[PDB]
This record gives sequence, C-alpha cells and structure tokens, in this order.
Amino acid sequence: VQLVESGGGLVRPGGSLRLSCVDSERTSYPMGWFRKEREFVASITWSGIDPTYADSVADRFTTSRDVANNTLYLQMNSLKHEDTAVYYCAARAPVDYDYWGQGTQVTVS
Amino acid sequence: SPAIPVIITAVYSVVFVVGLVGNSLVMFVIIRYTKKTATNIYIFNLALADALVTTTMPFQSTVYLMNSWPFGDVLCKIVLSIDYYNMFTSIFTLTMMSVDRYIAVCHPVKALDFRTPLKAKIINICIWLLSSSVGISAIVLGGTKVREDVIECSLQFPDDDYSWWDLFMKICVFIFAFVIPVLIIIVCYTLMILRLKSVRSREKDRNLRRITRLVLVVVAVFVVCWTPIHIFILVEALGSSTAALSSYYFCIALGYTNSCLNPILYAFLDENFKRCFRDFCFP
Amino acid sequence: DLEDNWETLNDNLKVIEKQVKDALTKMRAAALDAMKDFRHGFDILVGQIDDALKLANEKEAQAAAEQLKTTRNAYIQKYLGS
Ligand SMILES: CN(C(=O)/C=C/c1ccoc1)[C@@H]1CC[C@@]2(O)[C@H]3Cc4ccc(O)c5c4[C@@]2(CCN3CC2CC2)[C@H]1O5
Repeated sequence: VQLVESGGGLVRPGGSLRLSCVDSERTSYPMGWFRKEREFVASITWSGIDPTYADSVADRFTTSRDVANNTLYLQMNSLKHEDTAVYYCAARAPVDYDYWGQGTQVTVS
Repeated sequence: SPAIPVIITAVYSVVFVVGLVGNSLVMFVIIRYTKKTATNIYIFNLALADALVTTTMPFQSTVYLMNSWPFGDVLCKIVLSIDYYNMFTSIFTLTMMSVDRYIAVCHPVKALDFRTPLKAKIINICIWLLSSSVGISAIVLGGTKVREDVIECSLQFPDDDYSWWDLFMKICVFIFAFVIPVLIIIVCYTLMILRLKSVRSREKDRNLRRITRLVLVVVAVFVVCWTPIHIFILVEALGSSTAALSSYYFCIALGYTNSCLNPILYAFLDENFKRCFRDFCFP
Repeated sequence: DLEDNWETLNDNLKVIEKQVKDALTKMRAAALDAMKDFRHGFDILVGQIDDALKLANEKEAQAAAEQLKTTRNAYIQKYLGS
C-alpha cells in the first residue's frame, strides 16, 4: 500500500548515508531500488542472499535486506555529484515491480 | 584385467579437465566480462585457488599407475606446497562464501559492511595468508623417501623416539581442513534458513524448499567429496595391498572432485554470473 | 616362454582328453618352467599332475585330468589380475 522511504537528506561530498525503505504493513516486499530518465540502482533477492549490484558506481554502494523485518537498505559511500538524484524503493507483487514508493532525493554539494 | 588402473586414471582424466576447463573458463569470464561485486571476488578466488589443486592431478596420478615418484625432491616439495596450500585456500574460500550468505540474512545491516568489495578482498587476502602457513610448512617438510625399491613423495617426518608427528599433523589437518570448516558452513546455512522460516502468500514455502534444496547440495557435495578420503587416510596412519591402494586413490579423486564441481555450483548456479557467461559463449 | 609354455599344458590336456604318460611327463615338466597365489597355483597342479602319473602306471586318470584343468583355470583367474 504505502512505502515509507526513510533516510535521505543532504550530505557533504565524499560522505555517506543509508536509505531504508520499508513496508511494515507487509503488503509488499521492497526488493529493489530505483534512482534524465529513471535510473536503476542495485536490487536484491527476497531472502536477501545475493544482490545484483549497480554497474555505474559499484565501488561506492552496498545493499542488504532484512527479511524478517521486511526492510530493504542501501548505504551509499564516497558518492559524487553523479549520484545526486531522486531515490525511491521499488516493491514487488505478493504472489515488473508493482508498487513504487514516493521517494526521497539525496542532495550532495 | 588392468581395468582398475584404467577406470581410475579415467576419473582423474574426466575430473582433471572439468575442473581445469571450468575454473580456467570461470576465471577468464570474470577477469574479462565482469571486471567488482563481492560475490565476484569470492567465485574468482575460489576458482583461481581450486583451479590450482586440479593442477596437482598429473603428479598424483603418475604415482598411482607408476607406483613411484619419478619427479624428484624439488618437484615433490612444490607439488606438496601447491596441493596442500590451495586445498586450504579453496576450502576456506568455499567456507567464507558460507558465512557471507549467512551474514546477509541474519545480520542484515552488518552485511552492509561485510558485502563491500574491500571487506571481501580484505577477508580474501587474509584467507590465503592463513593457508600460506600450510604452504610454507609443506615446502620444508615435503620431501621424498625410498619406501623399501619404490621412491615415495610425502611430508617427511622424523620417525625416531616414538614420534607420531605424522599422525598429529594428519589429526591437525583433518580438523583444520574438514571439521571446523564443515561446522562453520553447516551452522551458517542451518541458521540462515531458520531466520527465513521465522519471517512469517506462498513465497516463503516455495523459496524455503528452493534454498533448502540448494543448501543440501553443497554440503552433500562437500561431505561425500572429502569424508571418505579423510576417514581413509587417517586409518592408513594408525594401521593397515593392491586393491586397497586403488580404493584410496578413488577417494583422493573424490576430494579432487569438489574442486572441479565447485564452479558448476558456485558459478553456473549463480545467475549474476550465469547470465554473463551465457552471452560470451551463446552470442 | 610366455603363453607358449602354457599352451603345452592345455594342448596336452586335449591329448590327455583322448600310456598317457608321455603327455603328462611333457606337461609336468612344462609346469616347472612357470605373488604368493601364483607360485602356489603351479605347485598344486604339479601335485595333481603327479596324482595322475600313478593312475597311468596301473584310463582312470581322466578324472584327475578333469580335476587338473579346473586347477589350471584357478591360476588363469589369478593371472587375470594383470
Ligand atoms: C597421504 N597423503 C600424501 O602422502 C600426499 C601425497 C601427495 C600429494 C601430491 O603429491 C603426493 C594425502 C593424500 C591425499 C591428498 O593429496 C588430498 C587431501 C588431503 C587431506 C588431508 C591430508 O593430511 C592430506 C591430503 C592430501 C593433500 C591434499 N589433497 C587434496 C586434493 C583435492 C583432493 C595428502 O595429505
């Protein structure tokens, strides 16, 4: 239904910030993140073992999913102006991402 | 009927290439196609490591049929170095993938640092340095002793003054190379899937059966690959022909199989790799 | 002598299958021209060949010859290991 994208906010260059979209209503499982046209940052499997990294800057970001708490994280590290954009978690159908979060914009400069 | 020497050298011949081709091909796919994600560092180094163990198959196969070691001392030392060293490196890298997948599920925000390339690379350098100790021991301690008529190459140990140091280092290796690695990997998986069932649609029931499926294979591989040899070569150190020396070399190959079967399990079953390799070879 | 000395036995067995002492003397002497089962597998046959020599001195030696081929086959099966 409604996905509460946490994290976000401004930061200094070369810094870090962990973003955490969650659906505590357990209606949808946030399994991927999405960032010109729509950008597609890394996603992860449901049970959170294997992540499919984002090629653009795979030397800067890591993601993890708390399966038990139905939460998806991602903490960018040492990013640049290239990474500055709006960020929204993408959920999945309970049983082609079906539900898309409102999104937050990380603003670095 | 010299079929038994024929069957076994075949197994050493079948296993040699599948491990050598795959591990070479898996490495050369990684180094060119996908230069990196943490999983990529693990598969590559495991492949690179457990490629070099399959390098030791000719020398070990020679002694079987030939029933002696025609390659001398210095070539026995380095082969004893290579085979020991990259057995530990492959088992440890195979085990370190084990805790990596466990850490993601059970300590998810702790995975945020564990899954970084540097963390993998840092963990993936230490793991060779740990094995290096075994590599260094096998060089000096490795030599060739005449059996009687027959030269033999093994880890050379003083046999004076009730010295059982061979049985000790075979005890020492068996627990460093098999037991505590098995218990790590058998724990991290069996505990990772408990969090999965704990999560509380049928995405759980389908995926649980799917990951239980996948989990059982690796431990089934690792158990059946190394359990019969480790049991065998310990008993040969406390006590105890022609047919027995063949059963023993069959069991050696089974240990060699784990290094040839690994790329199939840890690369060809990984879609983040299997998707890439497909293009290079299905253009 | 390789298998040729062996052929002395099995050929002389067929001749014995038809004073048969000449074949047996040529057979028992050929045996002496032949790892524990191997040296034992020839000593048993000489004894059974020796058993048949007496039965020739007095026809009824065919039974010992029958018990002699199966012995020869026993060291054939042992020789099959190589
Ligand atoms: C008695 N024995 C030797 O005497 C050494 C013989 C060699 C090796 C190269 O050339 C001669 C053993 C034979 C088997 C084996 O090789 C085998 C697994 C293992 C586990 C515990 C040991 O304690 C131990 C071994 C060795 C080295 C490592 N391998 C692993 C490859 C994948 C299968 C070696 O030691």
